[PDB]
Amino acid sequence: MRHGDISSSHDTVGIAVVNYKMPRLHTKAEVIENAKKIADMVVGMKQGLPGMDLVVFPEYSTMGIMYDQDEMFATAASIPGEETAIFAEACKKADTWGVFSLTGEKHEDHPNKAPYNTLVLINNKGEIVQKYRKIIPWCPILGWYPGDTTYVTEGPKGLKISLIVCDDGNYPEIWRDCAMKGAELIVRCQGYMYPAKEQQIMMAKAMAWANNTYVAVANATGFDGVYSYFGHSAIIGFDGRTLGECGTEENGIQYAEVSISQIRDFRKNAQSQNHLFKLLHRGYTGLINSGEGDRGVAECPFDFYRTWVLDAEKARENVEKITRSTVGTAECPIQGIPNE
Amino acid sequence: MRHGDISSSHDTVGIAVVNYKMPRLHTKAEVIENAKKIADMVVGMKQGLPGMDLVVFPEYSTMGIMYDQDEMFATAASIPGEETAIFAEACKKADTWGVFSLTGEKHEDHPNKAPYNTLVLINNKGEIVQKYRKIIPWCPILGWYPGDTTYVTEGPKGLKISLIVCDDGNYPEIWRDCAMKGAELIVRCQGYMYPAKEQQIMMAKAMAWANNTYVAVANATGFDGVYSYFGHSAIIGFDGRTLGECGTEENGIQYAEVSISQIRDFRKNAQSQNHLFKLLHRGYTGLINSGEGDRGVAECPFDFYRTWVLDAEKARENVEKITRSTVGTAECPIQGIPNE
Amino acid sequence: MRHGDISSSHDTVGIAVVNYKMPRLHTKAEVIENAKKIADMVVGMKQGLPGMDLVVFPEYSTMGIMYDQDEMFATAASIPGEETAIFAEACKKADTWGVFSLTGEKHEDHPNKAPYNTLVLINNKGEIVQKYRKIIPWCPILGWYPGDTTYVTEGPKGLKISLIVCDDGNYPEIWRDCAMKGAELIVRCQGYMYPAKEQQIMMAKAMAWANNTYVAVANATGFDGVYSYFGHSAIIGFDGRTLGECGTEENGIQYAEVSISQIRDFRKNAQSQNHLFKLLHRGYTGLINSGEGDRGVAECPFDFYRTWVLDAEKARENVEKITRSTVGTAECPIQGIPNE
Amino acid sequence: MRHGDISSSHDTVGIAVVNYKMPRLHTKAEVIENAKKIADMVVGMKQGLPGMDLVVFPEYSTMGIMYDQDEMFATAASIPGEETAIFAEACKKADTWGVFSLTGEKHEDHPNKAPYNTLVLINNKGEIVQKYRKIIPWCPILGWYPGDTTYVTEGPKGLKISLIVCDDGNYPEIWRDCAMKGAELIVRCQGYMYPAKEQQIMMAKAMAWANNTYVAVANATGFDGVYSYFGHSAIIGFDGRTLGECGTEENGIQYAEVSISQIRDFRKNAQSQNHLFKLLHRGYTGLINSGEGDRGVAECPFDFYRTWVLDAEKARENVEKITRSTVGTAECPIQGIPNE
Amino acid sequence: MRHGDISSSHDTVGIAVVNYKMPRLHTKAEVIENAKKIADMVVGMKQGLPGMDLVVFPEYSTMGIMYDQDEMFATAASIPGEETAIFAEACKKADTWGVFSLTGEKHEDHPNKAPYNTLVLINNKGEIVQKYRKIIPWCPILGWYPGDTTYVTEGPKGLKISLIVCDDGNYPEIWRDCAMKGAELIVRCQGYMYPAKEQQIMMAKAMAWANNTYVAVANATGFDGVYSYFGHSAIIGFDGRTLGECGTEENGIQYAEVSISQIRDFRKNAQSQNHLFKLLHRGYTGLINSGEGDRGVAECPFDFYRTWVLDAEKARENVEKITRSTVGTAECPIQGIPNE
Amino acid sequence: MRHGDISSSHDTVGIAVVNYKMPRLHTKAEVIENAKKIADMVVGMKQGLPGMDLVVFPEYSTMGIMYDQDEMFATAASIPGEETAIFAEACKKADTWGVFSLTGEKHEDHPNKAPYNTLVLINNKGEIVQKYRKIIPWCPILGWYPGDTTYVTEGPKGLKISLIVCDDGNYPEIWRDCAMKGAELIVRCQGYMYPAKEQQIMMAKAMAWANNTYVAVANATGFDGVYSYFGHSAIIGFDGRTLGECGTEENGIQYAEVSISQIRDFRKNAQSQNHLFKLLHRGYTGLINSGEGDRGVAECPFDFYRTWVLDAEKARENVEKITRSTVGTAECPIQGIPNE
Ligand SMILES: [Cl-]
Ligand SMILES: [Cl-]
Ligand SMILES: [Cl-]
Ligand SMILES: [Cl-]
Ligand SMILES: [Cl-]
Ligand SMILES: [Cl-]
Repeated sequence: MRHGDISSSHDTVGIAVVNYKMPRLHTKAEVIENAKKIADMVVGMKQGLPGMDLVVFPEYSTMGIMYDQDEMFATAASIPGEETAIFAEACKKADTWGVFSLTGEKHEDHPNKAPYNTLVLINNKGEIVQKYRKIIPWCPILGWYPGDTTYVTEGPKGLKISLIVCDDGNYPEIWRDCAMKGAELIVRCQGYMYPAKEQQIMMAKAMAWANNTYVAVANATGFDGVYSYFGHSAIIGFDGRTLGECGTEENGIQYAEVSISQIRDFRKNAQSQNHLFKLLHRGYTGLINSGEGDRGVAECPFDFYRTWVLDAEKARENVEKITRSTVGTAECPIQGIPNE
Repeated sequence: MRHGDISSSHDTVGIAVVNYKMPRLHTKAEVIENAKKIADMVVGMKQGLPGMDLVVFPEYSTMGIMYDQDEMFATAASIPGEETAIFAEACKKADTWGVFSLTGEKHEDHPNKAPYNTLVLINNKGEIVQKYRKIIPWCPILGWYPGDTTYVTEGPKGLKISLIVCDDGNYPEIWRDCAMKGAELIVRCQGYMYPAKEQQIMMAKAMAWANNTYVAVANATGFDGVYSYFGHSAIIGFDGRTLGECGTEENGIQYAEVSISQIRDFRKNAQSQNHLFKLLHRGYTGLINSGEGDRGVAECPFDFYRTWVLDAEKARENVEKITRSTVGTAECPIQGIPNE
Repeated sequence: MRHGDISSSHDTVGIAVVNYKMPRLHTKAEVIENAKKIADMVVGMKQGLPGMDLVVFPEYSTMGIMYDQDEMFATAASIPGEETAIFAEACKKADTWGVFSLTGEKHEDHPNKAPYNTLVLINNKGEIVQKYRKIIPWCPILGWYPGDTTYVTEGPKGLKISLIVCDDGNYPEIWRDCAMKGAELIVRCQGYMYPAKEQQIMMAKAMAWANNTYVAVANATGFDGVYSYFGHSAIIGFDGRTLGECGTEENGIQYAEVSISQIRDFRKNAQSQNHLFKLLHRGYTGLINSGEGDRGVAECPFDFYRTWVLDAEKARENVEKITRSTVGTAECPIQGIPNE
Repeated sequence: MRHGDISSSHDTVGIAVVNYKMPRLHTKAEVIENAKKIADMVVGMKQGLPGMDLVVFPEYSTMGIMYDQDEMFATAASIPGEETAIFAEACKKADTWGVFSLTGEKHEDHPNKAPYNTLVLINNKGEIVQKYRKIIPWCPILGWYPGDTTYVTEGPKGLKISLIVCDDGNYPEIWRDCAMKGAELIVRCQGYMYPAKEQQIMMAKAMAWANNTYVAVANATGFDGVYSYFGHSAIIGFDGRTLGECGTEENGIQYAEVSISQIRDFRKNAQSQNHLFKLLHRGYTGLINSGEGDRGVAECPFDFYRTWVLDAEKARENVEKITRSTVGTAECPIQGIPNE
Repeated sequence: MRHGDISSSHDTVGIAVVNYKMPRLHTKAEVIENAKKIADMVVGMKQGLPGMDLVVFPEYSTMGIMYDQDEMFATAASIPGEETAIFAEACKKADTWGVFSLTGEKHEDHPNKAPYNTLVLINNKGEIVQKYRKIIPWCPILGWYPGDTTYVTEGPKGLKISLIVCDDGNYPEIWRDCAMKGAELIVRCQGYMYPAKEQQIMMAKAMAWANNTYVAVANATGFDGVYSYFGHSAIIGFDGRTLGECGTEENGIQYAEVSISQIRDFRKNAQSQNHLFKLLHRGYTGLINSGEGDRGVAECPFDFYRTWVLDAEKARENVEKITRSTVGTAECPIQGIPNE
Repeated sequence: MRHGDISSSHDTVGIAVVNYKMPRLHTKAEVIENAKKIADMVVGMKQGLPGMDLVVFPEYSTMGIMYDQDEMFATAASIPGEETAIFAEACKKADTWGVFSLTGEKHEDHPNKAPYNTLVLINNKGEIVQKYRKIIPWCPILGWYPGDTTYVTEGPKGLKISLIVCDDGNYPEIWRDCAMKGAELIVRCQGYMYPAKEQQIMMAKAMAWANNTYVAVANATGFDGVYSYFGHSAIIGFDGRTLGECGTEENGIQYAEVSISQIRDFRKNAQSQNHLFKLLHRGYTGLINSGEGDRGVAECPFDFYRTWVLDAEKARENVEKITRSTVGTAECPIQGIPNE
């Protein structure tokens, strides 16, 4: 957990995040060309960052956002496929792991159901070791089929990695779920458009803190014909403190070293802000002093999670009373999204 | 949701938070004296803040932290009791609601089990309308009996209020639970000691954003013989933007107006960052476009919450593998907290 | 007055500001081409921002700065004209209002007097509803004919709008004049070049506060052969707090919702910082308590404004004693600007 | 215009501002005692700040705020009087000029009309050289009789000084009026209570910039039984950049050197942001190039100032349409302030 | 190198810094009383910070600044002496190391030469393991005899510690000298008075970075009759990033864990910003590629250091040409300091 | 020392720094083309900045970084040469001085030894008045032959200028060496790649403060195939306060006026933070009061500098014990850099 050098050591994973300029693309040929630009970029970056072990690209960095439905379907990728092979070769050549974005990935029922929005983790031998499908697509504007699972994978030097996408990160639950599965680094890849710049910068830091996890964020930049993306790719410590952070600049890069031994030492020996431990051992001191055992309390005391787990339809109904009953709102209509 | 005036209108609740200097007290008489100081403060503040509808004091503002066990037991309060009556009279006189701290509140089995750490919400008629017992005590150093429930109460002008305490706020789950019950304001009362100053400032803002809720934070200041408390009491909008924030100064005050109609308009008509709505309607656009209904997906896709709810002992075991198996650590021992 | 969503409601106006990359243009054909780029941008942005009601472009976004006098004269626009029609069509297609820049607009005595520097407000039916000519051109370098009037126009959802340009905003008087005419939003369009970046960011916020008005700022970006423009387009609340702010990035966008009912509620019920009210009712409490009526004092107590209004030549003379007597300075000469 | 040393030179005025802890006083004897505390403070400070030429204390630093009317009347000062003599002796002993606050100063019709809220500038020989009565009292809560005039006085080393008070500074007009009279330093003395902390920090800087003037701000700190005062006393350059700024700490001090020759060189040779010059020579380049003389335009183009000057009752009526017609509001009533 | 917990592990040293309120004292008895207050504070702090291994107090925290010469001489301490014994007992009781300030420490020729300004490092057995005498007293106002040596001592858990005082830290040379002797933590104890607040906050961070060293800063707070001290005690990583930082509050505390293994891993394996290594191996890549050996260049290429080392009188003369020839300046005279 | 205008006066030097987009070049023809782009830029900038006296470009702005050895050798420049003539003509035409970068400059033994990394200062008559060869190349990645000397040259209006390059600035020694030679402005030209953005922003400010010198920094921007450069070109006062600072934007510009008389007045009359004076007159007050002369102490009390000067091999050995013995590290190998 240290910032400012280009090296890495046996204890540190060298992580690079990229403020990748958002592509504005329309065909499969243009996607492949851009995929090769990304590959070239990986290779060049390793020349300057000899400590690089992990390189992270934004959601949508490969295809851009395919606003047109037909083009979306025409350019949806197979995993493994040609794009991923192009990425894998860069990872082998530069001897790094990498996180790349396929937007879309063909649905099992392609072309009759919406593509997933997917991330892969590729190791330094070119192997896909994690494929993550976004669980919370950025509705209403974006139309991806939602995925249903998080994953933890052993990464460079044994660092445990989970991947999440853009909108996912607004939801504390996903960051929790990954850390509780053992994630030591949560990588948030995004094409996070203005407006919500300061809110997203803060969310990543707060989530690093709340889940005692390293966080790496690669966000897109530039204007793509619809959205302007605000950059601020960052790597953040498990103590909530930013390691390094980009600005809004096109193809900015940040690079930081995250210590394996430091996070494991913290998760073992931290007390007051060992949040993962403490959530499941509530009031341990109190119970000890009251003659009630030395484990604290594990039971979930939050009715919302309990209802959600046992009766999601009831939890949905409850939330519709507080918000609205239809996915759309007549005060700000959107074609294809129903309201009233 | 507006900052800088001393007024309030029929649409706004005037909220004041206090950077109350932490008391260093030892007897029941000294607690009562301090309670009367708080009452005097409420009355005086209303003279300057004619728009005040809600006044918020820090956790421990009444008793200080009773580090000595015997003194803890001797000064633990009854609710309703003498302290709360002293507070109620100030609320009636100044025609405001208030949030006060009783640390401890006598356990049902007093003096044979540890006191709770409690907050009350008192209305402008002197009535206790919410009593909240802290669910996540600040273990290891602090020895309160944990509570088990959140509450939502109709507050000034109909504003829905939930109370939480200090350490509670590090845990996104509680902020979620309150908002999902309908809370429009979550009041976090704390005696949050250094070191974790920047992390706590950020957490409150991130939680306001993530749960589309007003947040008010009253934190203690000063040095009490053990801890130095970092202030930065604040009121924060439901869009994640700070309204006003104190520094570390003793008996600082902040004051902001939070609009009833604005939060209800937002929760109704917000789309991209309607996080409460969106969590329980995932991928609605995608499902619509894939011919699968217009509600998105409600089902909880996070194995951690599911395991926690169905088998808390398993979730505890899982977390002990990632952290440690005993509440204490031999590398940083604490008397009465077991380790190895 | 809320930030982070892409929606808008019946109570909120959805405002988008653009960090438009400064053009480097030379002919009428190139201006028309760029005008069409702006139009395309409006249409695309509305696809991503369904709540957009008002889109704002920088001063000079259409023509760039025509440094060459001949090119300036050759490209000066008629209002209404071809450029404005191109903008109007985008406003109708995207169903938004827009603020566009014509630099120059032909003088009544074109080509024998310098063009104005002009802004139009175009409604969602394509109609020009306000034409503002800059009152304080950025002398010495820029040679526009000064305009002489501010305007207030009923905008989207009834929101009262005044337009001002760049250098204008350094002068508190203009922001006052607009608010005193009833403006609820002052839109400051600029091609504000480095150096004065932090000063201009602050001025906008201070003016929002001092005049209890929403403020929207669209500033140019990039290097155009002469100047580098610093971006930091922003929307700011009537309480002085930034809603969202761009960085220095080319074609950044910010978007915020400004509440109609909130500003009207504030201007009605604010007391201590109701600056518009208080300026013309000075010392009301004091006069009441002194038995002198319940209106305070309205009379202007500032000799400078009085002299300026009654004898501008005297006020000019006075200022020349404090500064210098000629528009130019021999220590930093500029061709065509006299000194000594 | 330079920060960080304790010295001063023949070109620089050494200015010290004090975050003076707000007194809570009730009698004339207690005022006199506190006045002597201030005197002792001046003398001690000069021991540490050998470059000190000007020392600035907060509004209300002498009396506190006399909330009780009877006590207000009983403690209202004569100028010159006993308090001012106590201050004068400190100024002679420490060989500095000073700015002190008398709240109240007896009205000509004392005790039958409300006291003024007054500031004096005392030179290093003990002489009162400026007496300023606040033009815009902080209504509604504060009940001072409004003054009607600004002043410019030759200060230490010839530096031209104007004094203003607290609420005054929210109004750009007063800062303008002083600078237009020749002020090179505007001293803003305040007991500026929370809430409006960030807004006031920004206002001072913006006013320094807009009026090409040094600004010094001394603000009170602490809690006085009613209000908490936020400190952030500061000295600011004529270019809008802070020299030094206090935090919220009780009896903080800041100290900066402001160059005489630098402001005079700037006001003479600045061009693009010579705001005082440019306001009264609008569009000079344009008029030159259009064959219309080389002075630009002086005429006031802002209808609000013109109406205010010629018909203040009309300007008042106009503003009541935009805000409200009575000084009070039934939604937030205050005893003695009428509404409906 | 991690922030926010109260624990420490076998790899981390738990460092606490104190924003100790500056005493205003006059006699030996009052010094002893205050020394006991400090001791009580250490003991209490350890109760809250079970990970504390090192506690740091400000320069002057024991005596205050003895402005009066006679009182200075009367209260100058012996080391070891009564004060240090009082500190040692607290260190043994709380099982921590500590850094305390003796101002003055008796000169070998006491009372005929000025006292030193001294710091001790006391281990957890009560033993004085380092005594540092300030090399660069804060002339002109402060009159301590200058010391002549830095020291490195093995501290808690083997962490190498050097101590420096206040004004010392403005001079990059001292931070270099300590790190080059092997210091892994440089502790800067100060009573750093306003004005130079932001400059000192930055200096510490820059020095941490430039010398790849942990830095801990304990600075005094409050007003002592002469100076106001600005706090902002901090612990900073060897990568230049702040761990935690106090504000200006009286008796604030910060606490951070600094990893032994992380700094040693960095100093071993860092490349691009291994500043200690690189200073003495300049241009290694270039020399390798030019066929000139694989060590780079060690020779000091800076004529100033060379002249300083070989002929300090010449280096002094040189600097007097650039600044002034006498220690005093007639433009800002100080009694006892000669000028002209 | 003032920010925000485009003018300059007889007392001020108008300095412009450029966030020049890093070139990606391969041949001598492409270098010459880019050199002409820089020239065109200088000329255009002067049109907008009539006060410009000094224009500063980033290290590598002319050639980019020639990563390929053969291309490095093929494009290495002669000084004076064709590139410098192209720059000189721009300086004469725009009547400014300029700082340009030749990377490489041919070694005396070209092409058999690595090129230098060089900066020139060109006066407004086209004359090269300073040629600086980088003393601390950015090893390991960059392979320039190290230079061995700093220089001070009389610049525009007599302002004394020293030039330094990129990595140089991490080392306080060089900034000292220049100031001690009389430098009043140190110009740091850089192509400072991410990661170390915040550290470099801070270093420049800290060095301005520590050496009582103006500092100007021109840093490259953009991505060049290997590195992303973080901009934040800046001009900084001799008091450590930023005048103006760019962001990360391509071809940003900043411009500030630095006063000749202000720095000379400060270096003459500053006392407490006259760091250049004080370093060589330590403890002057103390020695005076102890009867030991009125000059303080000049002798260098830092063993590291003494050893470095007398025995650089010993100082190298010492540092290798603290860091590592070989220029390379087996944990992060780099081809051509030896380790183990
Ligand atoms: Cl999505
Ligand atoms: Cl607790
Ligand atoms: Cl203009
Ligand atoms: Cl008032
Ligand atoms: Cl000293
Ligand atoms: Cl280099």
